[PDB]
Amino acid sequence: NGGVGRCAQAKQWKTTQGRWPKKSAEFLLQLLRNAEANADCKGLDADRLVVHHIQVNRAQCLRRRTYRAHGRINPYMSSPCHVEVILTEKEELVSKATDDEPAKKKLSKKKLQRQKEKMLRSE
Amino acid sequence: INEVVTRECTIHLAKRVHNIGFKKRAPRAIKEIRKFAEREMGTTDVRIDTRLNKHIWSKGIRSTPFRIRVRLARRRNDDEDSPNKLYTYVTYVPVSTFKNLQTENVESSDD
RNA sequence: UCACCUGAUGCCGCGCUAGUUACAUAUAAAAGCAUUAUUUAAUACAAUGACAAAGCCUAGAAUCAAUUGUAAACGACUUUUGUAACAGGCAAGGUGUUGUAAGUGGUUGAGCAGCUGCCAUACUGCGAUCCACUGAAGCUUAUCCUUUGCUUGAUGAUUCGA
RNA sequence: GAACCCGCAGGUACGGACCAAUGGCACAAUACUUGUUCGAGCGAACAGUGGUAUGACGCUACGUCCGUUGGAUUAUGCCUG
RNA sequence: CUAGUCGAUAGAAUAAUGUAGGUAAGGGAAGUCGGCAAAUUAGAUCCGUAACUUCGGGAUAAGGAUUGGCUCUGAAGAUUG
RNA sequence: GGUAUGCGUAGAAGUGUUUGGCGUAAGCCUGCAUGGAGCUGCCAUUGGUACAGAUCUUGGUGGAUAGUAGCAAAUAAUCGA
RNA sequence: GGAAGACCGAAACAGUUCUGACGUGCAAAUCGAUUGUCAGAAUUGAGUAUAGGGGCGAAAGACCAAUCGAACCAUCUAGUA
Repeated sequence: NGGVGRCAQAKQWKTTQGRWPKKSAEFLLQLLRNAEANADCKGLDADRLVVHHIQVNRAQCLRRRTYRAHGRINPYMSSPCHVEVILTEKEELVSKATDDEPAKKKLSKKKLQRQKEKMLRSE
Repeated sequence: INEVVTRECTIHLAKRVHNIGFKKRAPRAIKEIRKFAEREMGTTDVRIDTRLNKHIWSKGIRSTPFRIRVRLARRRNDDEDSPNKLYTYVTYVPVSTFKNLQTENVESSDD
């Protein structure tokens, strides 16, 4: 989160810290063609695609070196990323279709008849 | 609509270049040509031709002479069919008597 | 908008209640008989929301980007955009600012040299500076004032409902 | 010898600000200028701001313009008892 | 000039404080441990030079004047006399 | 070393666990999911036997930052191909 | 007439005051301003001597390979508390 101090445009994202990461937006731009050039094998028209599900993890760091005060050494590890993307079509979402369990016997139906049958309910 | 037009501009350049120090004035004054072009043109890849260097780096870094007469030539990109197609061509017109030398466009489209 | 009175429309006379007496009934019983138990819930009240149902009313902003400059470490904050009242680039006027350019020409001169010629005693090619054309000249909004002169000009994206 | 009560004039320190004038700092814009290259004539060409003098926008202090009125009630005097 | 380099992360931006280069009207050590950072002086010619001296100094003492550019005359030589 | 005609590619050891349970408690038993070749219970013995610690040794890994600190000395780079 | 361990000064070296610049540096001692000698007790490349309770020291217990009131490296050394 910071220290990236401000920039103006991120008010569409409602908290005012943002950046424009040149190297981080190269490597997804080709990759989102390396995604976009795989549904065309499958014959799907790509307009009806939207981004489904996307995460980014870490990986095996390097070790370059830096040289510092009084003679000593500290690592300079730049830590790479894996980028994983799945692109689905314009689908739906579902809640559930549910059912209920009764178990009726001799002395439970009449109370329903006491409020529905013998007493005529006006709608 | 044609927009290949070619005007005979004029410029104040020191007025563009207060609030910068010297030693960057004036190789600022050619990356503040690239705002001076497109505020009158709109188009993007302002290819500054090498004739304009030998009057801007003429006195040296300390002062560009305060008044140039650049020819804005919005010339179409013949090839390299990138999404941009209209770029501007600049040259150098070394007139020297600057009082009432009016800015205009009467310029045939093949000089 | 709201309760009250009144101008006055109209005619509910739709439905009132009490006391005594008679009548036509329908309904109403969950052996549960030391029964309650995670105590229903209908009615009704309001709260609702959803679904196809129900008529009506309705015809915008914000947000950055791009600006500008009364703001400024950034963001925020003041503004701006008519086929052009303006924005905006220029020129032009005015304000100032060093002091009087280059260009010629000059009685402008310390003089020294060339011919100083035979007479006219001359031309300068030399001359630091001074004088005229000259309060000239360049600078002037970038964080100036001025427009009836001159040209440029709209076609973006992104969010939001009681 | 009442700087009595008060009125008048002023002044100190901080306090809040602005810039018309005046002080500062410099449009490193411009005039005289040394050294070197630009062949000679313009420049301010480069000496990490050559040095010099005046110098407008601002910004600033040494300058400027400003900074006040209601209500309880101690100390206390009295009021009536 | 001759040879060779732009190699020190970048385009941008005028906040403090810091980092180094500065000038600031008055007075000029009050400042602070203390004249320490910092300012004047600086080259050369012409004088003009104090006390103490081992008579070699102190001596650049201090205390001063003078210093462009441009136009000229006066002087310091060599060979053939 | 004795032992249970001990289970074991028709899934044995550890690894996870929002399956289930026994103890006062240390600890097991159990289901599913990996996994691929060996394992435990009674009773005799016994060894370098159970770890939160030692400014503990070694190997991953945090927050700060995983994008802050700062990459500011050597005049300074520039358009077009 | 140009002698002296004579003077102001430059690459050679030194390292003073600022107690200024970084003090997770440019660095296990350096950069930038300042200051001293500068024709000899000067400055220095190579060769060679000198050895751990000693070498060497225009003398501080400095220096002896980033260690110096005794190094530096393996042991008697899992030395004792």
